[PDB]
Amino acid sequence: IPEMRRVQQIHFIGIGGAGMSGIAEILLNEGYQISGSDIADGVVTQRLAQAGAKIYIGHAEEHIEGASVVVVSSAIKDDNPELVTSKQKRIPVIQRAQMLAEIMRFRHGIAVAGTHGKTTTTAMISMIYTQAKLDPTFVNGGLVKSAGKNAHLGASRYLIAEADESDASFLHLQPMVSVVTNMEPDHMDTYEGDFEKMKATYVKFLHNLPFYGLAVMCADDPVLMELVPKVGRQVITYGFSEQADYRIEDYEQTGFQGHYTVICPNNERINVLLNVPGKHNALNATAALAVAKEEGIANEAILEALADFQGAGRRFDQLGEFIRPNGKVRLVDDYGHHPTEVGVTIKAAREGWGDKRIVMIFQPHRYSRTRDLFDDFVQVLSQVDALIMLDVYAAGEAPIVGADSKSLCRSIRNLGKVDPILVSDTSQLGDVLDQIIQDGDLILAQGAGSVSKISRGLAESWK
Ligand SMILES: C=C(O[C@H]1[C@H](O)[C@@H](CO)O[C@H](OP(=O)(O)OP(=O)(O)OC[C@H]2O[C@@H](n3ccc(=O)[nH]c3=O)[C@H](O)[C@@H]2O)[C@@H]1NC(C)=O)C(=O)O
Ligand SMILES: [Mg+2]
Ligand SMILES: [Mg+2]
Repeated sequence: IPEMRRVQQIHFIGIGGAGMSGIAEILLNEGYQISGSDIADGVVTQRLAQAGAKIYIGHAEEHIEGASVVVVSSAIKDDNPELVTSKQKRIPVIQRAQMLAEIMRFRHGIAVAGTHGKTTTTAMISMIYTQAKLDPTFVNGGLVKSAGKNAHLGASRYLIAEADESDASFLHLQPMVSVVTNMEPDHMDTYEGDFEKMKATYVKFLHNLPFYGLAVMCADDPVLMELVPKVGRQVITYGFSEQADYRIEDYEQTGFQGHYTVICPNNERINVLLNVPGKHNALNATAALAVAKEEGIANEAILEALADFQGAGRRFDQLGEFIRPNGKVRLVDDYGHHPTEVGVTIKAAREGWGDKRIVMIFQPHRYSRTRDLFDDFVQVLSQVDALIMLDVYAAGEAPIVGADSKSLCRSIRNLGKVDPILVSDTSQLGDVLDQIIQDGDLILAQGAGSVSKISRGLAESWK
C-alpha cells in the first residue's frame, strides 16, 4: 500500500459521519495527519481526537489550514465555509466514496452493496476474514461490535467495505468482489423516483468489477435475478431459493441464534450456528459464507466467526438485561426505520421471545417518510404488545401536518390492536416504561434517529 503523492493532511467535513469516520480512522492509522470538523461532538469524534485527529466542532474556513485534500460528506451543504474556501485555494475536494475508492485502489476490495443488510454483511465478512487470520482492513457503515469501531486498518491487502448506493457514489469503487444483498425502493431522490435508473446504476456498479471479478447476489430477490444476464461477470447466488448456488435449508431460530444448513455448489453441506436472529441474518451470513468459500477460506474460520458473531451496531443490538421494579426486561436497539425492516425486527424478536411481551419504543425518522409510508407504519407498529411513540426525528425537515407521532398514535389507537403512549419528554421514558413493564418484557428501541442514544442513556441509568 503506497502513500498518496503529496498528501500530508486530509481534512474531513462532517468527520463524525458513520462512513466518514471509518475512512478517517484508516488514514490516521496509515500515518496521514487528519483534521476534521463536525457540528456535533460524540463518541466517534472523541475516539478520533484521542487517536490524534485534530477535530473542530462547528464549521470555519480556518479549520482547513494545512489540508492537502478535503473529503466531504453528502450531508454537507454547498454554503459550508470549509467547502467554499477549499475550492478557492485549489485544494482537491472529493466525496467520501472517492476517498474510500482510493483506500480500495491497491487492495483486494470486497464491496457490500444492496438496499438492506449491508452493515451486518460487511461486519460478518470482516469477522470471517479476521478469523481466517487474513487481517483485513474494513470500513463499515456502522459498528462492528467485536471491534468497538466502524473501521480497522489491517496489514493485509484485503478490504471489506460497505458500498453506498444512495448518491450513486459506489460507482467510484473498483472492487474484486461485489455483494448485492437486495434491491428495494430507497433514496429515490438521487434516482428521481426511477426504480429502473437505480437498477441501471447497480448494473453499472457491477461493471466496475474486473472481467475475472465476482458478483455475489441474493437468489431470493427477483429484481437481482432479472439483472444477472446484464452483469457480464461471474455471478454466484445465495439464499433459500432452490436455484441458489449457496442454498440455505432447515432454518430454525432458537432464542436469538440461527441454525441452518448451507448447501454449496459442489453439494458440500455446512451446518451453521449463527449468533444473531432471523432469516434475514441467515441470508446476510450466507452472502458472507459464499464470499469466504469462493475466496478459499476454510469452513473452520467461517463457522467460528458466525457462531461468535457479536453483531453490527444498532442491528438487533442487545443492550442488556435489567431488573426493574415491575419486572426483569431485555433492551435491544435497532436501526430499522422502514416499515418492512421494523417488521423484520419484530419477527426476529417474536421468534426468540416465546410467550413473553414485546414492547417497542419507536421514533419515526422524517415527516416525509412518515407521510409516505403512514398506513404501513400503522400496520407494522400495531403488531407489538405495548408501544411507546417518540416524536418524529425531523432530520432537518419542517413538520408535515398529519405526519407526526400524534397522528400515528391516533391511527394506531383507532386500529385497536395496541394503545400507544406518546412520550415527548424523553427524560420521562424510563418512568413510562417502569409503569408498563411486566416481567420478561423485550423492549425494542426502534428507529434511525436519536432513539439509539436515548435508549443507551436509559440502559446507563438502569445500570
Ligand atoms: C446514506 C446512508 O448513510 C451513510 C452510509 O451508511 C455511510 C457508509 O456507506 O456513508 C455515509 O455516511 P457519512 O459518514 O457520509 O455521514 P453520516 O453518517 O450520514 O453523518 C453525516 C455527518 O456530517 C455531520 N454534519 C452534517 C451537516 C453539517 O452541516 N455539518 C456536519 O458536520 C453530521 O453531524 C454527521 O456527523 C452515508 N450518509 C450520507 C449522508 O451519505 C445509507 O446507508 O443509506
Ligand atoms: Mg441506505
Ligand atoms: Mg397484538
